[PDB]
Amino acid sequence: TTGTATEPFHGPHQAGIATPPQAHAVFLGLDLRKGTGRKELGRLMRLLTDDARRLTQGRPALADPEPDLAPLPSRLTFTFGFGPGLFKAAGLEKQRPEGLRPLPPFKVDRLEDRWSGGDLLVQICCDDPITLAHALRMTVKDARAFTRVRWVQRGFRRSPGVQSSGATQRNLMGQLDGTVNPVPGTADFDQAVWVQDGPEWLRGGTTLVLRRIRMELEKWDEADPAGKEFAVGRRLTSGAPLTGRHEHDGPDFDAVDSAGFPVIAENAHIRLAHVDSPRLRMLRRPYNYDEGLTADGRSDAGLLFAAYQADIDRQFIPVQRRLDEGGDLLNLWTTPIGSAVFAIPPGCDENGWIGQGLLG
Amino acid sequence: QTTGTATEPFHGPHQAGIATPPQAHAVFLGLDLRKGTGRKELGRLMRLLTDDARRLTQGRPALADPEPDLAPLPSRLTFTFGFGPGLFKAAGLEKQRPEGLRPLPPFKVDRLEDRWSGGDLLVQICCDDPITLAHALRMTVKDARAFTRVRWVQRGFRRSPGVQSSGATQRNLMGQLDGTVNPVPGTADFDQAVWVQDGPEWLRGGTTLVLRRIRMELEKWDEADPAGKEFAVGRRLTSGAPLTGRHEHDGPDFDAVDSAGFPVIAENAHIRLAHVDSPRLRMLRRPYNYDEGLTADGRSDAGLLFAAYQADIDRQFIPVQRRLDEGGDLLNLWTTPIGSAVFAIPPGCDENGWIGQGLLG
Ligand code: HEM
Ligand code: HEM
Repeated sequence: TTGTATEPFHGPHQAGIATPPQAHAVFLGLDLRKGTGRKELGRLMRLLTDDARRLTQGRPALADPEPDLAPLPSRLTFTFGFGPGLFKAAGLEKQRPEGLRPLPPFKVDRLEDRWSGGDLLVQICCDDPITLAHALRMTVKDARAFTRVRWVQRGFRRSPGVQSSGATQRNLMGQLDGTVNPVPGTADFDQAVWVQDGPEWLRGGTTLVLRRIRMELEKWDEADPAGKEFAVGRRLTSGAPLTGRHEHDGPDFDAVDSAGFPVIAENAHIRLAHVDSPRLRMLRRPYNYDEGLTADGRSDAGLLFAAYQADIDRQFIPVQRRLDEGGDLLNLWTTPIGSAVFAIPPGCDENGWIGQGLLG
Repeated sequence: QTTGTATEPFHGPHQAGIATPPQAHAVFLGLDLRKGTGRKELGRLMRLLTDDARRLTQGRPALADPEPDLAPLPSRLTFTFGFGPGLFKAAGLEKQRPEGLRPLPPFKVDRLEDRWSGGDLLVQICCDDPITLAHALRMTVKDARAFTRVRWVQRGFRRSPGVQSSGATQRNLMGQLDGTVNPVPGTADFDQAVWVQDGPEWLRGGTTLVLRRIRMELEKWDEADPAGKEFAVGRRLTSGAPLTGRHEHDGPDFDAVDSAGFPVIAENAHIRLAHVDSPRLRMLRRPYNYDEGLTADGRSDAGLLFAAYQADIDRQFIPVQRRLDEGGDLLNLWTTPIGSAVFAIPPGCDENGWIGQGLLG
């Protein structure tokens, strides 16, 4: 049984980033109350740090309302992120990374305030949804005095044990999603993900772009099946690029067909999204969402697109701009409806707290 | 075999999803019939839904599946179909409606909402994997959409597969072990309690389902005295033992008194008011937990999808629910029914039949 497994909470980095993605996630987006300044932010982060320090190791939080739900931690992780408004309220505008600001507008955007923005992120991931529900309850108990809930975004992947560790999993459009990604334990991953420039407090942390993207599954089902593969540039069942045979073959963007036209379309998703230099890649760590049905049977489902990178301006915005300006074929069936950005501090040890180097 | 490749048989004398040890995830899909959906249309629908379930539960794509790659990894997927009271009117088969198939009478604790209540047709889908479940739900809707409107969709969860040993009792979102006293599948008392053997012929080998969405007032629960929380139920939180005993499965001693001469298990303790002596009159509780979103000041929207299966609602559910209500169950201070629905669940089918054929055929 796997309920007893844990992920380390202490370290140079926060967990939940390089951690192989767990089956369940909640992204909790918080807005600061009017009186919540730097002093209050420190009191809040010390509370939340200790909650996570205990719950992730299967121990009840201080003042835990339901201690019996804290055993079976099931690889629970907490990742805390600071939005642009956090630096304003703390009086630390000098410490805000230049690129930490709301993303520029893109033509595909249909963004809603109720899924965008936020001053404080608590990302909670877990292989078990009861442990996750309890961890969310404790977080809100300790954050209530300082913050309002702006949004809560719940997502899922495969249950633990359904697929072998590391195997690519499918999204709700049926596509293998995650083939091209930096790999933890390599020098390229560290360069792509962990901050080493900019303000000193953020070194060893990262940045997160969180976009709620709706899937138009009505239109998608009507779509030509060959057209669906052409829009991505990979086959549905195998995940292979249209130029190859296996999932992990390298897409050949110079290949043309017997008529002279590119095998992978000039506006195929993976052509527009691709970056040559592995150290400029973003870490994609997405979750799926599925939420209820209209009377006439229309789904409300999509992707919680979570991208981690050392530099938003150098690693996320150029890709998103190419998808938009290049007219990504996948845009016919996907729609961004929420967008938020966060600076994720480095980790801490037993005698520290998350954000201490910024707020202390 | 893995958690993803494991299957549950679809064919049998009974529908799966009842005696099946509860899987990690569930969705209860509640449907209303459209105006033109009569007996003929219901037969076409039930044949479509049966064949989709027959395929998907075994890891094969449904007929005309728009996302066939999501159908492998069935992860113990089961479907359970149920017929609400309004179904028999639309089919012209009022004579075949069981006397006891009707909306529950009102109870003082009820704060029922229409958006969580009623329904002509139930599709209960359970699965160890949420992606497989999501795909199965979409295939169900794809085939039912022409004949029905969606009245509600209620999603719930238990522990992930492999988190606890199988058969071990699991906790609810109040932290309580939930499911200790239950008919055990594969026993004679289970068959007597669950499977219908009287009434209209088509329902023999089926059961009845009471589905109640019960909100947990977790703000009040947190402020509650911890001794009072155990006292309200009659069992200890950590061990799950009755207050009169030491281990989870010890029989509660309803005659024991404390040093003051008062019952150790209170007169209005949940397990005292809910208890029935005859094991063959017990209900099968197969609940799921739900947790859906937060107010701006951090108040939870969480509770229990209370799913009770029994041969006879009038003999096995209503008297218990009435004792809880009139007896003033201490647990009522922290729980609120906000939805209620009742369904007749037909017997199973074979490789050539379809669910409901004995009624709609
Ligand atoms: C619902 C929305 C989206 C869906 C369904 C989707 C789907 C996919 C699929 C199927 C692949 C190919 C397999 C893989 O390598 O993971 C892929 C690759 C990729 N996607 Fe997306 N994607 C979405 C949104 C985005 C967005 C908004 C970005 C913004 C930067 C993005 C960036 C990438 C990148 C960088 C790759 C790897 C490309 C390569 O170098 O081969 N995706 N996506
Ligand atoms: C959110 C609402 C409810 C909660 C949290 C809850 C909780 C519990 C708990 C902790 C137990 C003891 C452990 C066990 O045997 O499972 C129990 C037992 C039981 N509950 Fe509930 N319950 C709820 C609603 C109901 C309702 C509405 C009924 C209506 C029939 C019911 C019927 C029973 C029965 C029959 C037992 C077994 C009692 C025995 O014979 O020992 N429960 N419940």
